[PDB]
Amino acid sequence: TYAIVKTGGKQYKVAAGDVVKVEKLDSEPGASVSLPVALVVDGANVTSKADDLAKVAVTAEVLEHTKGPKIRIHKFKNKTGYHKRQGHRQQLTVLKVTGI
Amino acid sequence: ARVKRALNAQKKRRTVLKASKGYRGQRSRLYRKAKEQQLHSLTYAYRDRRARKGEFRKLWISRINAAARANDITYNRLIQGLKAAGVEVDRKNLAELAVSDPAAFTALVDVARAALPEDVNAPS
Amino acid sequence: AVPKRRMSRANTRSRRAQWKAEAPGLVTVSVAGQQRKVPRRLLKAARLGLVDLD
Amino acid sequence: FPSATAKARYVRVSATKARRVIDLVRGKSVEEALDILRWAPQAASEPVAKVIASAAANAQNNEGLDPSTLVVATVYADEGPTAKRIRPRAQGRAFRIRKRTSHITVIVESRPP
Amino acid sequence: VIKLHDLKPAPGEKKAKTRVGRGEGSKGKTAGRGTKGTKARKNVPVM
RNA sequence: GGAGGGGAGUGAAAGAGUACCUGAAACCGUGCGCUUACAAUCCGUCAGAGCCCUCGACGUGUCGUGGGGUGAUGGCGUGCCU
Repeated sequence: TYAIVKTGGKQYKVAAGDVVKVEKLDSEPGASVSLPVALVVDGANVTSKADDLAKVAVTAEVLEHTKGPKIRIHKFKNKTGYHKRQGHRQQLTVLKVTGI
Repeated sequence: ARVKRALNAQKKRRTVLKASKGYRGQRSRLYRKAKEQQLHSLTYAYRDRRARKGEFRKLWISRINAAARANDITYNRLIQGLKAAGVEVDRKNLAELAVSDPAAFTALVDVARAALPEDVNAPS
Repeated sequence: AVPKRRMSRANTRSRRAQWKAEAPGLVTVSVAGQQRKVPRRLLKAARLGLVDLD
Repeated sequence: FPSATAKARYVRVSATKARRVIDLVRGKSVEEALDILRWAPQAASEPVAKVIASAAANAQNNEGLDPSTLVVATVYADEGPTAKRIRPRAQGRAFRIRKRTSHITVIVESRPP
Repeated sequence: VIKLHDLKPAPGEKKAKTRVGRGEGSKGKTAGRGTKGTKARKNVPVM
């Protein structure tokens, strides 16, 4: 069985024991959070109605807060002299799914 | 105080040259050519990060269209029916279902067909 | 005419690899007992003691 | 593998001309390489043959290795210092002439028959 | 106890000198003169 | 033949040998890994098969919050300065 959970404006297909990177959540490592679900696929029957999906939630444990890959930005326009260097590292949390 | 330029210049030269490993010909050896290629590379990467989301959405839509026509329904009618039925699975996980769990995709196609109007061309 | 552009390394090396020497073929011969290698073109001369073997 | 080396430095031949001859004796036995160089119609064969013979003598003498089991394992030519000359030309211009040298390194080693 | 390393200028006392013609980051390739003309090279008298 | 080198010694060090402190880049080699002879390439970038190496976990090979090298193949892409 597995479900499609929503967190941070995105959806992820997860099963029990899955480890998934996710946008930053305000929770300490070792805590537990509950997430809404967009679809549940248990065996054969598929849960898709809004109310049944509202009656269920996916519980996961925060593993750690990590950082994304370093991104180097160097904007440039020829025959202009314009340059603009910029870096970025996205913040992420690692969730391990405990059950559905 | 007379100042020699070596250390300050070598810093950035090393940075640029290290970033240009793997390039072909002069673009990985000479600092000036490597710097030009680095300008182009970072511009390309910035543009392609924006375009990658659309590219992946196009691939997902292609796969969903294939799996939907395998169930005797077109992609556009299937999307309309899924929206009508209120299911909120995005195209990424829809393509994931189409490839990995064909039975689930068939079930979703059934609910989408149920949610569609009886005459799609009616002025409704 | 003059070269309009500097050669790339690949083209220069690909053309330069054609400037090479071939290894002459050698056959054995017995002069003053000891066997030694000699080109076949000089076999008769070696057997007549006309080629200096160091 | 046991091995011995020898180096000829500041040999007054250009490195490419030496490489043309060296490319004939790579991975070959010392005796057959010496024969090939004896019958090669190039001027660079004498220095290269001298380096190879010196390396084989080093192997036999200093390390006490059997000459019959020697193989030209590694051999290459580098560039030495190059001297600058001038060739006068037509209408008053002077051109540059380069007098190149090379260093030749040979490593022989004992391998089982 | 005030020592020689405790002496500092007043806040806002010192201002960094602006060094022109040192790359496109600050004031590059022109030092604020614009393109060519009389004023891009020497000067114009007041009178 | 010499030049030069290999042992042997001096030296704390010969990766200090009177071509000698340190010894960068361009440039020139040798060896190993991946790739390349039906293919129209501002030479990169984004996806990416395959191969190779490496760090963890469990068996014997098989995944992982992994990491590096090369990259068949697809999309996009008109060098810098003035």
